[PDB]
Amino acid sequence: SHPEDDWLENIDVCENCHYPIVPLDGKGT
Amino acid sequence: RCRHRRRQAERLSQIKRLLSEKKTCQCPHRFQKTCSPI
Ligand SMILES: [Zn+2]
Repeated sequence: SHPEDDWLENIDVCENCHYPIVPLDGKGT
Repeated sequence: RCRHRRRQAERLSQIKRLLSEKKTCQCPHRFQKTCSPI
């Protein structure tokens, strides 16, 4: 397990759609 | 001690609802070629 609040705080936003981009993580199964 | 410090993210709430609606960087794609569920 690992905190999911850090990434959110340091979240980034694309410079095209003005939306919050999501950096590659790996998986979630 | 460090009174003027924006700890909590400002876009947090904004991005909070956005995430709930899965309204994130919907940018195009560069050659998918199967795999990668989107
Ligand atoms: Zn984008």
